[PDB]
Amino acid sequence: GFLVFLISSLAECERLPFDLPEAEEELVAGYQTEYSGIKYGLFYLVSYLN
Amino acid sequence: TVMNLIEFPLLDQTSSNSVISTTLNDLSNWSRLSSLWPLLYGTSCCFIEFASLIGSRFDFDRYGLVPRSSPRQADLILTAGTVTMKMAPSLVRLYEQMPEPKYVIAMGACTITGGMFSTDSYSTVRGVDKLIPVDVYLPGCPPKPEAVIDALTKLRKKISREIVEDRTLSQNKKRCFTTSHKLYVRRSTHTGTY
Amino acid sequence: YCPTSCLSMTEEYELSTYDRHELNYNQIALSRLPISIMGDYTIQTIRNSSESKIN
Amino acid sequence: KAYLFLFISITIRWTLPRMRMDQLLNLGWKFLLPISLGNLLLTTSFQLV
Amino acid sequence: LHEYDIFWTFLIIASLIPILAFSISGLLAPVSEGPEKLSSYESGIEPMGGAWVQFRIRYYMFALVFVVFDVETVFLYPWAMSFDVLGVSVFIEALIFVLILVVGLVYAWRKGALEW
Amino acid sequence: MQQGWLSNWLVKHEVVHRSLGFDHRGIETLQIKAGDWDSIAVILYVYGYNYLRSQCAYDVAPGGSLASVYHLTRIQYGIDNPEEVCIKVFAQKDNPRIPSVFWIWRSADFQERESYDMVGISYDNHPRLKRILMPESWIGWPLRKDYITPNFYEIQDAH
Amino acid sequence: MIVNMGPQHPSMHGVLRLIVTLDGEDVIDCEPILGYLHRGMEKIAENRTIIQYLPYVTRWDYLATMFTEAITVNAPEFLENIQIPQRASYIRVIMLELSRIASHLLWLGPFMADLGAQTPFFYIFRERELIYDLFEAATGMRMMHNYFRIGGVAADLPYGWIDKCLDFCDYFLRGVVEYQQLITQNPIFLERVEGVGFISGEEAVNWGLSGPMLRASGIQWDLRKVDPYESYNQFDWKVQWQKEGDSLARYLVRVGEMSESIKIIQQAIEKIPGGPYENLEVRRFKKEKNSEWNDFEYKFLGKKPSPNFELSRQELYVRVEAPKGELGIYLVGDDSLFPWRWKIRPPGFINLQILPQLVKKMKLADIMTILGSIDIIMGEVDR
Amino acid sequence: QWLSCTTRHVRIYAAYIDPETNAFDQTQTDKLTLMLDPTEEFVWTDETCQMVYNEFQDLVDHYEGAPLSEYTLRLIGSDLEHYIRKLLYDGEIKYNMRSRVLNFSMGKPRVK
Amino acid sequence: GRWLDDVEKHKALAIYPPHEGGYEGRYLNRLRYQGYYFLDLSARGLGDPESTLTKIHPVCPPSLGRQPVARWYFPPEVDYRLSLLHPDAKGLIVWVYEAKVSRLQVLSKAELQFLAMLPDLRVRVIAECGNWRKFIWKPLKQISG
Amino acid sequence: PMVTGFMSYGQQTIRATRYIGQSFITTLSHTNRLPITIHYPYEKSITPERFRGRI
Amino acid sequence: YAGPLGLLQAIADGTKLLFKEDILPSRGDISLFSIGPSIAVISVLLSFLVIPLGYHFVLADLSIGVFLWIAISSIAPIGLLMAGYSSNNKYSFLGGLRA
Repeated sequence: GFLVFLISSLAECERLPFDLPEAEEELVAGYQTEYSGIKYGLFYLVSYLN
Repeated sequence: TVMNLIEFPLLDQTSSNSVISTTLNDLSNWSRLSSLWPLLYGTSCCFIEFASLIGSRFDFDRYGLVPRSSPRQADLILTAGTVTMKMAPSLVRLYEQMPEPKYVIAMGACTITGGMFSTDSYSTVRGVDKLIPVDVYLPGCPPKPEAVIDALTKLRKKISREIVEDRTLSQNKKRCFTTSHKLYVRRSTHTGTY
Repeated sequence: YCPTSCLSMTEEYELSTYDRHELNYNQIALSRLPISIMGDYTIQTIRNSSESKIN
Repeated sequence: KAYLFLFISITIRWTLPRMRMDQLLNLGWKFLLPISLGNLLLTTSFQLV
Repeated sequence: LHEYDIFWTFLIIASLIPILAFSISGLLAPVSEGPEKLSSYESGIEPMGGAWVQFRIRYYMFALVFVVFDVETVFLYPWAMSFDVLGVSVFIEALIFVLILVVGLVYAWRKGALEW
Repeated sequence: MQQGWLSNWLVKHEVVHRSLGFDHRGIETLQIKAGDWDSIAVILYVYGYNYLRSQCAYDVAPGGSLASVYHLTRIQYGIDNPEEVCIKVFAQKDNPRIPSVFWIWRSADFQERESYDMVGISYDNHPRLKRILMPESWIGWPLRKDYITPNFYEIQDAH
Repeated sequence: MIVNMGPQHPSMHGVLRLIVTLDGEDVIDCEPILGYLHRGMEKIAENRTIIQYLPYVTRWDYLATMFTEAITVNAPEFLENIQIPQRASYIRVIMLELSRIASHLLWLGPFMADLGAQTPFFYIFRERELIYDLFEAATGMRMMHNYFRIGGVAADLPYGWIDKCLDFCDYFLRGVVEYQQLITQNPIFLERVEGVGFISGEEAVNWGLSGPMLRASGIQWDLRKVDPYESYNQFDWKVQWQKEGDSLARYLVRVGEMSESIKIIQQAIEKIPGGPYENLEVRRFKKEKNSEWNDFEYKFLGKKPSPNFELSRQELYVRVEAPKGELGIYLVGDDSLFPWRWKIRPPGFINLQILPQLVKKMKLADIMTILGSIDIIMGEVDR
Repeated sequence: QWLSCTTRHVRIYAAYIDPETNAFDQTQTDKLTLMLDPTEEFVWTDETCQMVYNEFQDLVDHYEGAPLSEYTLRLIGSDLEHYIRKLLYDGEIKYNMRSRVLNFSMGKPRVK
Repeated sequence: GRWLDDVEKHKALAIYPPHEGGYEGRYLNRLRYQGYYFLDLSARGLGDPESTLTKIHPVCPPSLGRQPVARWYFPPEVDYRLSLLHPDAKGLIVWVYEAKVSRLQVLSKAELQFLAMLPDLRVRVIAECGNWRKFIWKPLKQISG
Repeated sequence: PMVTGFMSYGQQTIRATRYIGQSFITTLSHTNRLPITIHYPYEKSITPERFRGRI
Repeated sequence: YAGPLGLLQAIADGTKLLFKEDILPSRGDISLFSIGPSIAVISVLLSFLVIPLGYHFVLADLSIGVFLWIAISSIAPIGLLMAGYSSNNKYSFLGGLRA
């Protein structure tokens, strides 16, 4: 059960949302392109918090 | 008998602010300069060494330079590689579509003048500042991979040279003019089919 | 191809260009006794791969 | 203990090319679901005592 | 199950948090950016126009099978809690329950539903 | 100036090419009829020809007409200096259209496309006959040594 | 229904606008927009001399960084037969077979950063660092600019250069197998790259392709044999190819070729008439008077270099192949010092002709993998 | 669509944008509006820009017979980039004079 | 005003900061509220600095490959900037950024002494040179010679 | 069938693990390696005697 | 360079992101734009309730604790879809739809 939980936890907290330091989050970015200031800050937060 | 004199300073520039209301924006701009992020762009003969700025030869990521591949997010863009007439009408869109604390600079001697593309050719643009207002011009084709970090250190002080009243010089007006046309439309030429 | 060693080389780069039109490099101040990597008191540069010893 | 898993995820970040969403759904559905049901089917009789 | 007053206080506080952050950003912000501001990131000069970009045909099946297979869990939880409390009859009952949906999943697997 | 191996094999079919002489580098040169650029293309591959070369523009003189060039070669496992065949067909500013080999062998999908804007001679047998190098906004045909190079602010003496 | 994949182009090789239809997740038809980086060299190439034109080549050529000067020196020196010694020819062979590496790295590294290999990006740069010191100490600043004059080369490469390959020269040999054991590991590496963008050999030669991307279909059309280029062929080698031609075949053929680079380098350093440069350095002081040294052999320059030289009518072509692809500079043999017309034939312009025909009925991820594996760069394309 | 020559201080917009926001970035592209140097490289008093506004009709009505292509946009921007140069070479207009980088596209002042 | 402790009185000084600049801008911020207004120079490039601070000196523009003699005869930047300055201004705060190491004319220490007189006779100039991690300042005139 | 699946479901996972754990313990010596990359900006690279800077 | 180490770098990036002139693109507005990330942040912030830290340091007994965590973990996708659709163009609509 721990194996399944651990492997699922990756994609559950958006890991990985982009596969490569150069390849984008599958379009240009992960739905946070126009989100510039505190918006992208909150998304960075929520990701780390997940 | 001076030609093209400079306008007069209209304000007397006489004011005094409290430290408890000034050090806030002071440290705010300190963070704004000490947390800058690059914006990815690179085309031609003055770009490739930018990649080496991410490895064990040059590492500008040591200062928190988070390379963002999106206009609306980042604030630092390097016009690396010699720019031509085209790819510019979409380049300036980047500068138009990012938050106001940009403070863009240049990179590549072929982007401040167009050095090795300046005998006769209908493609290259003479410098970049005739397209976008930037702050620092970087020489070299290829640009010296260390001079770019030194110029970043140089620009790192201009932001620290800002005050609380300086956060009003980015507000805009509209010289929007009411003039029409009378001509014939042209259908789209870039038809996307094979 | 210059007659007597006139055109030469150096190596620095602190070009704090705040405007294009400030680049008139005349005779002697071009010398300026430049950075002199070995002549600085905060530098100890170890040779890189192709300049250090083998292994 | 959670720091250990933080570090494990940090390491895994640089060991696998994260799949595309043509394989991710396949893995999440036809791989994890059967075993994540079977472990419960087992632990039922395991906790039967 | 004694005092969720901490829960309510945490709810109101953490719901005030986002609007507080947005308002704090708004107070010390620039009244600027009267530029174009009508187009979004990574776009071909002004690209504009387009619709009917759905591909719902594939992901809709995933959504449906998930919505159906979810109800299993909220029924298992009252059973998963009451195993030792009750006897072993609930064990057989929940086995029949889960096995029904195991058969359902087997069917959804054989006939092509979970695809590319 | 004489015929070639292609003509050596083709004269028996009583349809002869334009028998031109040697090149300058140390090889030979040939020529085909402008309006009959398809017959040569359909016979050469029957002989075994499937690779082009030297897809370039040309001009007759400063203040002259236009032209086009096509060298050709093959690919084989055991090969020893494949035959160097060259064609240089001339054409006038009026009705500047020569057939293309895009529909016989697909090695020139974009090769001729650059000449669709570069010099003032277009070509059929090629869909999407529009500018690529020069911006679509521009209309003129550059690179002619007699063409009026734009005397705008950005070329001539600007002080 | 259709969106552009971005002139910002979140990819390796710069700026590429890809306008493509989108049915939610899968695409139906894509189209490239090129011409945004017009170096216009075809214009200036007439209004210039040779030496003032010499540094111009490694400008639109900074990935290859050396495969532009081969033909750019063939026209001045190899045409009018200003006899290039075989020792300087071997030096140029060292150059060319190191540029093979300069291309292998600057593709595979970014190819690793496109396929899914997230970590080794900085690894290959750390490996490449030594080539920077080499190119710097040889002739030029960083790209070794101006290593080809007309009557030979700029100056014989210094002593701490030739005999001093040994470090990287045996480091990268044991380093290659790292990538070969990593690629077959974690088949998620392999699953996404296998069975995409497959191409056959008959179309590879019918579309005009070249390079290892074509050699990967048993074609073996490797032009490192068909030309007596500077009489290099004294050395031995091993043809690198595959039998599929697809993206995984591209990786195989571009990982199996760099092993021959250091092999040719080892052939040279001990087979060069001068051998190492410190050897020829310590040998030209005991026999300063006369010997095979400084003769038709062992001489960097044959005659005087200068911007003054006339030409006759001689329009010669060379199909000089680079590990990215072929290259050619045809030019109407003109009677004047500078010639009438210039022309270039780059691989990038002869590669994307199949690009819209490659990505057929695929997804955006498939397009990403094919465009990362195809080994394509701008700069060469526009010229 | 909105394919305009958006060069520095020369943005001949091929689409109606003279609100605070065009609400579509084009407003169906039926007016061909223009905004003058948002970076404030030059400070404007109405009278100085009045000659430019008057000659706008000379450039849009007197010498326009070609369809809506950027060819005409360069045909406009060419003389637009030199009307300002003339208006400055006779001292009627001056530079930014603000707290920006204060760049000199035409170089520093002269002594005539 | 810790800078004010060594600018109004001395009118001749050099800034010895750490080689990053991330601690010195706060100092420049305070000196906009007395009558001091910024003039950054990056001294490297000009000839004998006298004719760069007092005289009409022909600054040869970056040439365009052609056009023999063409020099726009540029003006100095002291009296004109005074003319633009209000009559309510204490001093011209100026920064000789390229004063260092650690027909042109080497801007040596004699040239800095001759740029230490315009503060006194007829600009509050401060030389620049990176130094120890602590931001220090020192009268450059005594360092000069 | 399923018996082939009941035999290969462990094989797929064992191949996955034999690759994942192998790469993990191999990159173990990389995450805690003993190389020292480029130092601070006060540690510029060495320059041999053939380059070009300020003429 | 953010002090001795990046111990201040994190909050420095936070403060920098704080101002950054939020843009609020035209198509889609405060009706759903500001509403988007609020659900995202609350879905994970509220989960901190039943998480313990040590011997008698739980914030609430809450016999339905881990159940509440599982329930709150499956509310983020709503906010992600809302945010990704709060704009109009692609690279955010499908970019959020995929996740």
